[PDB]
Amino acid sequence: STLEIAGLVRKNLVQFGVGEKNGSVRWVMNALGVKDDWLLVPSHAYKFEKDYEMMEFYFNRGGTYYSISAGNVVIQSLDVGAQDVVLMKVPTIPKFRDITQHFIKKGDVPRALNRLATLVTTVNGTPMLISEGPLKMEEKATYVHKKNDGTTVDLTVDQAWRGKGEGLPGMCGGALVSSNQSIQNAILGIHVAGGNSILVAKLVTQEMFQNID
Ligand SMILES: *CC(=O)N[C@H](C(=O)N[C@@H](Cc1ccccc1)C(N)=O)C(C)C
Repeated sequence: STLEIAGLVRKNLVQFGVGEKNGSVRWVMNALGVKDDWLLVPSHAYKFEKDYEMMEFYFNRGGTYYSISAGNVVIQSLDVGAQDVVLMKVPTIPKFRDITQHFIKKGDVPRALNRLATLVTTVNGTPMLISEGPLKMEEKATYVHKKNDGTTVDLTVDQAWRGKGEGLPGMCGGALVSSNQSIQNAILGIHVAGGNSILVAKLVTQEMFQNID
């Protein structure tokens, strides 16, 4: 069921933020733990930050804020090319139950298309279940996002799910869960962009997780 997989996801979902070691943490979005001390994180969560010298990355896992210096982080790529979502290790993080196998197999991708799906996320504290779909897919495209005073955010994302939907900023980093019960309501990828009633998630497959250990 969708709920069952939403279940697994919620337990592994954390808030991701940036801040100085002894300063205010600025929560930017979500990150999803996948096993051990490894999480999936949209590169956009820190990629436009200015100062890496004194930037710690924060993860809120059960009301406690665990952290690691950007200078000390071990970051692993999911596949070749682009890199909009990476794998990050946070050695002091309370370990996640391995949900790697709930991730869709590359050859199963066509089974998620043209079905609805559910974006399982958080908006400051509050977890939500946002309906989307039916899902489309694009090898390459440039997508609209949120920032209203100096510069908007359009993102060229490769291998991306796109689903009609209405969301809110802060949703990025949440996981997309297929309603297709024949592929076990597989996690399809990570939400990376939301604008114009379209929701975009980078595809993340079971296979990409072979490159961590
Ligand atoms: C797509 C996305 O997540 N955008 C970010 C955003 O606007 N975040 C929220 C705050 C937040 C933090 C942690 C968990 C959920 C929500 C916000 N209204 O600033 C953006 C920072 C890229």
